[PDB]
Amino acid sequence: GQKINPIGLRVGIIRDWEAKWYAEKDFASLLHEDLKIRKFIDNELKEASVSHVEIERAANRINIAIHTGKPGMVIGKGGSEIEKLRNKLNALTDKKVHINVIEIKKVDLDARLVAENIARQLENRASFRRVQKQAITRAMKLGAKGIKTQVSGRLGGADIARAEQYSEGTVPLHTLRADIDYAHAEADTTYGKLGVKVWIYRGE
Amino acid sequence: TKEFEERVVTINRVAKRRFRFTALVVVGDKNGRVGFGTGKAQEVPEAIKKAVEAAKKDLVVVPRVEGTTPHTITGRYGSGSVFMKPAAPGTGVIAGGPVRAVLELAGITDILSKSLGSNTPINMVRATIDGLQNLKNAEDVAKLRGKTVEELYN
Amino acid sequence: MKQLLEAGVHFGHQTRRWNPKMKKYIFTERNGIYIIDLQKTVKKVDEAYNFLKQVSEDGGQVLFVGTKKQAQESVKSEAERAGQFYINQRWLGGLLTNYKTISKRIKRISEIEKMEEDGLFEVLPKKEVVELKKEYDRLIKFLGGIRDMKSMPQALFVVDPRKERNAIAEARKLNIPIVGIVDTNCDPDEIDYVIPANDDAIRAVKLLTAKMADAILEGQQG
Amino acid sequence: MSSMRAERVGEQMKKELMDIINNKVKDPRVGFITITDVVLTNDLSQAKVFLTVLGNDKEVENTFKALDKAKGFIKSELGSRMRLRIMPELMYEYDQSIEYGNKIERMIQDLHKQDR
RNA sequence: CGACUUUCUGGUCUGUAACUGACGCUGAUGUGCGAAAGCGUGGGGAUCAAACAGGAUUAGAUACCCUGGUAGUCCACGCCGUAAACGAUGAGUGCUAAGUGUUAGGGGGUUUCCCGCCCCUUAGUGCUGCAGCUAACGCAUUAAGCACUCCGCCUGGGGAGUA
RNA sequence: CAUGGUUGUCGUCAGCUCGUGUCGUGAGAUGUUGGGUUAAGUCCCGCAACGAGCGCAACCCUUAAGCUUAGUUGCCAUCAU
Repeated sequence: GQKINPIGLRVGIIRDWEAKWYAEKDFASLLHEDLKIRKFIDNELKEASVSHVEIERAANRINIAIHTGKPGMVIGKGGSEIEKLRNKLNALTDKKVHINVIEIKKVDLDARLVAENIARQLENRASFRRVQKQAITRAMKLGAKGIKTQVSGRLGGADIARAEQYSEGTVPLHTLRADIDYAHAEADTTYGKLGVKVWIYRGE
Repeated sequence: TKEFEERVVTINRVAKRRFRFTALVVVGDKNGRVGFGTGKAQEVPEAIKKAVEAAKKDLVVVPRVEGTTPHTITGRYGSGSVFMKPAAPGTGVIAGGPVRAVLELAGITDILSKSLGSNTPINMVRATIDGLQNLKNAEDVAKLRGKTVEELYN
Repeated sequence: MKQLLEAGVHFGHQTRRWNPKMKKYIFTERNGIYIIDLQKTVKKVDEAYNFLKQVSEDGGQVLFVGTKKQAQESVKSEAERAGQFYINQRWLGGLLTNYKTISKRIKRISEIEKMEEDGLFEVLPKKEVVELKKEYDRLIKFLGGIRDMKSMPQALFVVDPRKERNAIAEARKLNIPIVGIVDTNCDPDEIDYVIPANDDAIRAVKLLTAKMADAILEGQQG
Repeated sequence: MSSMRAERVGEQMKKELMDIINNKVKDPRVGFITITDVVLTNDLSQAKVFLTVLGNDKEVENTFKALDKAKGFIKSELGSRMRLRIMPELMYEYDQSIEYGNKIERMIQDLHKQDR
């Protein structure tokens, strides 16, 4: 297509892969097992808005690291909920796991977090325009070299598929030394689907 | 620096279509200073802010006599003629929309006014501002000429 | 102050057009070239001298502009000696006062000169330096008013108002005093302190700038 | 890109153009007895004039450097003469077909030489 | 209103200024002049050319193009009295920055000498431009600026320059 | 022809814009026009109009010369086989 998710080209040059394990011809089993944990992630997504997870496969152990929106209750008061998450994952993937929760970068300047935020804000019957203004305001307040959020679909309870963009600063896409964070989200209340792609440009 | 009162005179989405909002805003302290500005943007509050900032840069100093003009005047700006004359206390600001806006926002409490000719709000406001800025106060008029006050006055 | 002989060293003015509202200030037209009266020029030079000394006494800040040829280096030397900033190239609209996003320009030059100190040449490939150095010198040249000002004009110096109509217009809009060399065909109304000197008289220009620098020096010392 | 109308405009413009260039362009010291031929676009905004000169490769250049100045006068008078609405811009170019056609006659010698 | 000569004749400009001493400005009604076309009586008629004739072109061409050609174009005396008759700017007067051409003069300076040049000035005729004016375009000492005098004219478009 | 997401075509066509002074009563202009120059809105000059962003390029990879590390299953200067 005209525009392709840039993090597809970015990976393998400056940034690591979403999922990582040892190389062998039995990649089908590893990928079909990883898909189960990826689909299971939604349970923690719906309450902690975890951006993404890097999963590692040791000699016989599995290491993951979630980027939660807040670590306080994902780690629990004193570890009241991590053990049951580990047990559920062990049951589902038919293999144990080594959960290492790390809080996402303190500033809410990342991509998937704000993407889910604005998706839920739209689903809660709030003006996408005002939400975008707040998002870009706090984005430039926090300090970012470039940030744009696109939306598409039937906005504002309409029947017309229109698209909007609200960017700021220098945002080099064709440039490769950009170190960006492409995200996506889906939102609706009663009307179809409304996709949003948030782009973050932090440092070169 | 200090508090100023603002109010909108006309908001129009005007086309060339890259049609966006243009704002006519008068800004005055209601204690002897007033000014107007125009601003164009994509959202109404931003246009209002731009108009207010533009107005604050050019502030008139209307001479004051007991909340009315020292003398009669007639502002003119390109077919924008407006005639205003002072009035006794309690008369009320008799004026049209833009003229009333600028007059009250300048601190004027009671005058008699009437616009003549063009009723386009931008020209009307520029006319009123011109008329207000070319008022002459009695004390500096006395100083401007060789004379002094207490021999000739209002 | 000013020497009458140095006034007599200055002579002549360009004769292609003249402001007829200055026509009283001509001493005696001769040789087809308008010449100025040095008698009142000395008085105006003295009043500008003491005014600038007073302004610099309280910490006044005055710019020096060098847009015209054959005087740029003189103005630059004058600015560095006087302790003020310079305009070594064309004067842009609001080039001095950091309202027309020239603060972004000066910040950009600062960061691209600091990152090289932190390491930018032969640590990152040539493919980036070939453009970054080109941009850096581009902004050095085009940003002829590269300055260390705090968006505070206060006052200004204009060498030729014909080429600095922009500078004098912005000065009038900002209500800051104007004083400098004014030739035979410049408007004296728009300039608060007018010094009727010539433009082709390069040595007279250098002497005048040295005089204003001495004024600023006396102001800053006491 | 051509219509009969353009052809008539070209012919009637040629007739007047030859007249003016040789009877009213005094000031250029290099006047030359010229022949002409003119073509135009279908919309009559562009016109090409083709002509011949007598002299060397510095006299054709002097005459051209004189025609370049005179173009204003030519356009003024031409518009003052013809009913046409929009004055086409005029550029003057040598009719190379004269020398090319002459070179075209040259190889005729070769055909007659080998067969004789 | 452009060939030349002669006769008769109107206006304007410059310098001096002793001469009359406000004799001035505007101007309804009135009376004259008034491009071209057109009308009447005659004369002339080379070129050109409404109408008209033919040919060409075109889906059609009564038109543009070509071949001819009458009235007319020309002259004398009358009539007609209109024009995008325009600077689309009424006449008179005074004041208000400049720069630069050009026509007819006048004066001063320099130069031995003006045939040169420079300066000053009056009256036309151009261009560029301040203040100022205009809705803008633009005008700007030849104002569309600042003022006074007098005359003519306008009050939405069409109907209508009609009845 | 309710759409998200994804993809074609113009088309690697060379364009698309915005802030800011500050021109204009205003709609608007401007920057982005003009000159040289490039396949390119690429560079320079002038430009009260200026300044800035997306886009182009570069950034990536392969390859085209070479130097260093490393020689196995590969290679054979010197060797035997």
